[PDB]
Amino acid sequence: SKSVFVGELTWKEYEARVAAGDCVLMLPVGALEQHGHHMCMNVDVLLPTAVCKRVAERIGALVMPGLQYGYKSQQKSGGGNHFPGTTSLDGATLTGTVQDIIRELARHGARRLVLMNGHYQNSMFIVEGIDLALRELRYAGIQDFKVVVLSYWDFVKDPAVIQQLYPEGFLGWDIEHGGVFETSLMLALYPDLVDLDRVVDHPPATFPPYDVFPVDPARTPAPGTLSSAKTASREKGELILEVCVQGIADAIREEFPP
Amino acid sequence: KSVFVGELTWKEYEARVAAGDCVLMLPVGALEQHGHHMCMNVDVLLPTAVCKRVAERIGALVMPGLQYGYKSQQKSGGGNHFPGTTSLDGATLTGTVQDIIRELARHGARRLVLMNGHYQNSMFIVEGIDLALRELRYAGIQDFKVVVLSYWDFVKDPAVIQQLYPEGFLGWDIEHGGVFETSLMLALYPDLVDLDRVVDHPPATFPPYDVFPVDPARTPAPGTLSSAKTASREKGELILEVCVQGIADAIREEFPP
Amino acid sequence: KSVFVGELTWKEYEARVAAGDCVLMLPVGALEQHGHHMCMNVDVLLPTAVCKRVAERIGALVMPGLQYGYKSQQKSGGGNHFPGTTSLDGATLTGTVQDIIRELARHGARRLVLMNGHYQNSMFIVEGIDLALRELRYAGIQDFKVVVLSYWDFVKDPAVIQQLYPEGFLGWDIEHGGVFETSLMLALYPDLVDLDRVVDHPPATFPPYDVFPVDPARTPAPGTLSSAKTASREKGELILEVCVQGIADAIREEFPP
Amino acid sequence: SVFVGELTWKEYEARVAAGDCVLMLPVGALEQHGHHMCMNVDVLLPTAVCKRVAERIGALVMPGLQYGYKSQQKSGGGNHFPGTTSLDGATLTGTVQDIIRELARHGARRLVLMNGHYQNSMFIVEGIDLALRELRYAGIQDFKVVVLSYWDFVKDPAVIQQLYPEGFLGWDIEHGGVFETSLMLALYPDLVDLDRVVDHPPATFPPYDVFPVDPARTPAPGTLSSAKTASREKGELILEVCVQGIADAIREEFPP
Amino acid sequence: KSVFVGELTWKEYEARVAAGDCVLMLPVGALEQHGHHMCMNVDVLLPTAVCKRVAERIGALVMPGLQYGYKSQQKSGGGNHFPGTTSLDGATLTGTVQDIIRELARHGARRLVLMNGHYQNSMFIVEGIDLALRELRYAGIQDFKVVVLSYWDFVKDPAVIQQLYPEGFLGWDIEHGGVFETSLMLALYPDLVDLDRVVDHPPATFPPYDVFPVDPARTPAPGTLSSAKTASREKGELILEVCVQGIADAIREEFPP
Amino acid sequence: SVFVGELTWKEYEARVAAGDCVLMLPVGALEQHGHHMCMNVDVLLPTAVCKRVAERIGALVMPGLQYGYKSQQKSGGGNHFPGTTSLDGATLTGTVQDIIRELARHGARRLVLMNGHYQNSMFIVEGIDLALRELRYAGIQDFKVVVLSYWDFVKDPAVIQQLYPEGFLGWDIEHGGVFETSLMLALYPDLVDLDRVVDHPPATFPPYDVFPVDPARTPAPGTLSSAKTASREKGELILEVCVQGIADAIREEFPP
Ligand SMILES: [Cl-]
Ligand SMILES: [Cl-]
Ligand SMILES: [Cl-]
Ligand SMILES: [Cl-]
Ligand SMILES: [Cl-]
Ligand SMILES: [Cl-]
Ligand SMILES: [Zn+2]
Ligand SMILES: [Zn+2]
Ligand SMILES: [Zn+2]
Ligand SMILES: [Zn+2]
Ligand SMILES: [Zn+2]
Ligand SMILES: [Zn+2]
Ligand SMILES: [Zn+2]
Ligand SMILES: [Zn+2]
Ligand SMILES: [Zn+2]
Ligand SMILES: [Zn+2]
Ligand SMILES: [Zn+2]
Ligand SMILES: [Zn+2]
Repeated sequence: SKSVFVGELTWKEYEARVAAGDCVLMLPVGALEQHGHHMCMNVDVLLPTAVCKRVAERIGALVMPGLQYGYKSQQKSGGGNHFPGTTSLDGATLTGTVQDIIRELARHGARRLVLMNGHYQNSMFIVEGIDLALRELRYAGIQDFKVVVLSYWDFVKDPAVIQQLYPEGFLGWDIEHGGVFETSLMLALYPDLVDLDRVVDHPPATFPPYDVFPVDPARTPAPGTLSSAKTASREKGELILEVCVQGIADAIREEFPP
Repeated sequence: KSVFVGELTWKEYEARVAAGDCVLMLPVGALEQHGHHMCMNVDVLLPTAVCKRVAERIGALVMPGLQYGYKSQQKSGGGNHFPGTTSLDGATLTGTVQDIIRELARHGARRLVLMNGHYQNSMFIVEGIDLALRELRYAGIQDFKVVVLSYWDFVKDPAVIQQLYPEGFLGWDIEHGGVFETSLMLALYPDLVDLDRVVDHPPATFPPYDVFPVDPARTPAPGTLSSAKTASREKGELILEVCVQGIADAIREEFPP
Repeated sequence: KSVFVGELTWKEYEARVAAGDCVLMLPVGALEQHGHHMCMNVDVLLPTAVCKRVAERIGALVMPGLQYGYKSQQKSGGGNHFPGTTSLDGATLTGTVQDIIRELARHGARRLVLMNGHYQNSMFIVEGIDLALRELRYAGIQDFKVVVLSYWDFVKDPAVIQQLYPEGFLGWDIEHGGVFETSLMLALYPDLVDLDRVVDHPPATFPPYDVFPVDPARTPAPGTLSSAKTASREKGELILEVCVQGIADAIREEFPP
Repeated sequence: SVFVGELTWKEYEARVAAGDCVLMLPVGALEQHGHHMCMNVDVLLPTAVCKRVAERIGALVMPGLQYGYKSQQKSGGGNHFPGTTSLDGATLTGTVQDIIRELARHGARRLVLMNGHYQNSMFIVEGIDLALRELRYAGIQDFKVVVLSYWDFVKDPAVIQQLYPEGFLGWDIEHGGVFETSLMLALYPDLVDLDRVVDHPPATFPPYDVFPVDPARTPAPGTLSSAKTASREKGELILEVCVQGIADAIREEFPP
Repeated sequence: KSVFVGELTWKEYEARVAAGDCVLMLPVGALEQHGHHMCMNVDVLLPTAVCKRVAERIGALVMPGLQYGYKSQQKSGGGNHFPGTTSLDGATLTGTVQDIIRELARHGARRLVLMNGHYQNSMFIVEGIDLALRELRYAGIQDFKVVVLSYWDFVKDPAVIQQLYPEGFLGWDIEHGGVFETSLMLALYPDLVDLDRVVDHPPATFPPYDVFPVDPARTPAPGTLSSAKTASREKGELILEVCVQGIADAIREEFPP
Repeated sequence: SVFVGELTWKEYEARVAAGDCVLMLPVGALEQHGHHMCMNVDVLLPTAVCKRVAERIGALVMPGLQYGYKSQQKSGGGNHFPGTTSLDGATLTGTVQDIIRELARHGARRLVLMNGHYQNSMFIVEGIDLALRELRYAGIQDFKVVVLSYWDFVKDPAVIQQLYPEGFLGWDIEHGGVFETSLMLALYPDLVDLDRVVDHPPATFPPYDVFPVDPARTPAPGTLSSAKTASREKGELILEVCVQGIADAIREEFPP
């Protein structure tokens, strides 16, 4: 059935799109991770997938089934992998998954992929998956496969937007786990999966300039959040979404011209 | 408030695991061609839909499904040479299963059902289970129990088979994108099926061995191993009934409250 | 001369592959418990005997067999909890098949038959074949052909099944250390079988799912899934000729001179 | 000596026998650093910082990892450059894992990993997690690890302004810039020829990455920022700031 | 009554292991070219022959041998460029040894003798042992002991060496398909040897370094590194008794009741 | 400088641009060497030999590998000694493999691997094979590798009689003995305290190995033979013989 999601297409519909010779494919990469007492744990898959869908509808791309499990949650950016519910993969597993998928897409005749990450710690493993796959493609005689990797939040860098989102100053994505940014998007996209009343208020989380292992539960706010989402809103969610969708769409048109 | 783990907050999940008798379910599928008439995420949709109903019926939680599975085999899945089909190497599937089990044990969970919806996944899901349990044993854990199954194995009653194929069954090794799955999809996701696109062809026959590289000439052009022309919502509802009931009973038997 | 590669000098082997259409055969077995009446190397002995005879009949050569195979499954071979059974992890068996194919391709060989004698080996043998062919492709080789088979799949004639099981045939999984293998052993290695130790118990019945860790209480104590009481040298010789004939014909078809 | 490689096994054994010995492991890379610096800067710098920290707190420094993870365009220029010799992530993770396993066997239980190569981080972390998982299966849960990239200890605004009068722009476009070149000028003056620096505006990248890496998107010299204003004085400043801060972090994480 | 684990039922193996002090022996060889006069499974045949005799004298059990070994190196086996030679990657061999030790420990065995018959295998067997022992420690097992040995290292007595090479020994480096092995073969498997085919060329001379890719011209065309012209059944029986006696005593020493 | 780590990528690129440049990679280990020597001996010696050889033939030396494969009892004392820090075989193999892959990406096609740790051999060899296999898949078949253990070049009876009057015995029993100790005295005199040598008779082992390692089977000092008769003079003889032998071998295998 006609859709922007590859999973909803028959192989003939998929084949027809790739036969175009310039088809863009998008792959959401998330995680199953705790997101405080106010949001569900599949946030990292829901948000990038929602972004991909909208971008795909505007530029005419297709969206691959997203990767539901990501790399281990880090303390200073995701709370820590000691919370229950958070289910993480080892680095080699996530890399191997990205690598196999690129190898397969190349077999289909696809040559354009956008990897949209929604989980802070996935980046380097996604990157190693790309490198290893491109290496194999070369051995197979393929050097025209192009890949763009990005975390959708990096497109929200406009001062005017930042001020709107954070009237009291932005302290970097360093502590934006389950905070204003993600809660806003969820309020605008999946309100039934958020209960702002369960939001535990507390000052931003601050850590020294180093990490300790084993992780020290005490150095992470009990709720699992690194900053309060008390000021999150549907309107903020709407602004962030249009900003990301438009930025990413224009980025793709630039990198993958017809 | 659903049965999906991904839709709970960690506090809600922790509370469930806290009962000490909580049962977790994990669908393992694949992105694979399913003829001209069906979408490619059938192997994820069906076991996920079965897990949801079983979980609702017995009080279990459902983990996010594995969207990508093992390579497609010709004598059961047409072959991994079709476009769209996106398969992982066996080591990657095994490692994914193994990692998930390790994490569940860490949560304190000790009961897991793995519901496969893609033929070739089985042995790789099994190696994952074995490697994870060996690992849990090294960590001093030996009370984690796992039940693994392919939902179609629960459709054995002849009376049932009689109604689905009132002409003769030929085995789950000829039913790729045929009456069985198509009927389930018509009952569960009619918008993802278009019976008017079905390529009605005779059943495909294979010798008692496999050839590599896969020879495309030995698979029906549409990718199906048999015709889904006689598929229907009613057959789908019959199958669903049977699967949910049988699997639900099996879990009550293996994981008593 | 001999059909076993191991018993040839490199010069003879080289001359054989130099013909450009030489067929090679590799038996893949296992060291697994086979009840109170049979030895544990059955899974290697049988496929090797079949390859030997098939190879001699059609002019192929046989590679040293793989003595260790994948983990024994409960509903297939009793379970990997038994003493004696010595299994490899999936990646290990896969890597072995993959390395051997790579080497054969280096020799100039382009035709291989993998004959499995242990139920659970299949998928790992398949993954080994796939990863090998992927590599050969990177090396610019796409003319290497492989045929994988389990020798018991050629015994599918109702007339033969009837002569073997008048009372009825349940399947290949429940045939662990039963009439089939014991009959072949009586005709091939009678000194390694003792019918007097056979435990004549009813056929093992299993639910449509697997439980892990394996529960010993669910597998017949002797390790067999069905009685080999009615086994015989006569049945064994019938099985052997059907298997050798069928496999030799398949090879001649897949690998014409 | 504070370096393990310069001790006999008996001297090393005696030190760890104290029961509270802290070991340090520099993790660098062989990577291009512009026309003005040699390629082993990522090894030299953390090793120099470790040596000085160890001398002040009584720790030991392990031989440094000479090879690190693949250089990334937006933070290191890209792995398409000559000279840069990178390991696959699994190779680096495994090396870190093996070393931690061996140290646990010696009886050591305190390790500080000082990274000097940006992209090494996530792979050093995985190496730590896999090793600790192993140590747990072995019945060891008292092995503690502190991991850090020495440049993160330079966060005091007073210091930043003295290093960057015009302003600062994150440790991304720093590759081969002021920070590193200034340290080399103070520690290894003969391995840096500032006269060969190629002045150019700080590299700007869009909020995404492209593979295969496009050579045209990295400044020709391989630097992401100009080292023109780097100096020995800035070097001495950075050095003392990092040595003191890290020495104190270690005292708190690993009290005697 | 046999000493081969493969020829026992699982109940027989279980009794021997449960009896305690059971010593298992595992031959590790290779499929490798051995000149114009010998077959290619020599490296499996010899250590297996030695294990058999030792096990019969000391009451040990011998496991199915590893048929494929590590890549052949020029300065010791001619080079992995010859046809017939079928080598495994190091990790595959290491993993196979690790898996078997893990399983023997599960059976309850705690004593193992790895008898190597292929020069290049040694370090990969060692890593296998180490990775396996590390794993056993995680499992709480620290009383599993392993002895690894190349059977030729037991032929050290000057007297014996004089009777074998009256012209002067020259180390095992240049001893491939030469007098030592060809003699053991004449005494154990004369059928697989044909001295008439021996190429009496002088010992191979190599520089103190190795080159890759291997240069074919630096290895004697026959594949042997020394002539086996002076090999004899007599020499074979001498070496055999020497190795058997030495290995037997060594085992009694390392594995006391 | 002959050290790649000391060159800028521009310098390195120019040298490789010649199209006949020879690279050399020292492969060592962090391993106990008795009571009289430091533990980085296996890295220091091959690196020292490479430096001298490279200066004579105009080659370049890559950063050496600091950690090698596990120490074996009958040749290195045993991996049970404190201080010895070994990698698993897969890790060392992967390291060699990755480096070769990168040198190929550079355009280099000539590599000399100089092993200074007895137990590294087979894993270095497997790394090379895996690398060449992969290079073949990339359409590259003109990459040539020479592997060697520097001690294999001291084969002249005249040199041996001169080094071991009372008789030689074999590299397997040489761990921390006269050979390595003499080289250290001539090259790194500050890292060796001959006065700490334990003068015990050569070690004797049966023709087999036992695992787990039995500590009682290794001389207590960790040495397999006495270095009491080691000297700076002997070291200079060894060094010149090795340097000249390797230099000439490299000329024959990698002709100008
Ligand atoms: Cl996050
Ligand atoms: Cl299917
Ligand atoms: Cl079976
Ligand atoms: Cl950097
Ligand atoms: Cl040999
Ligand atoms: Cl040594
Ligand atoms: Zn999130
Ligand atoms: Zn996240
Ligand atoms: Zn399906
Ligand atoms: Zn499927
Ligand atoms: Zn069997
Ligand atoms: Zn079996
Ligand atoms: Zn740097
Ligand atoms: Zn760097
Ligand atoms: Zn041999
Ligand atoms: Zn050999
Ligand atoms: Zn040494
Ligand atoms: Zn050493």
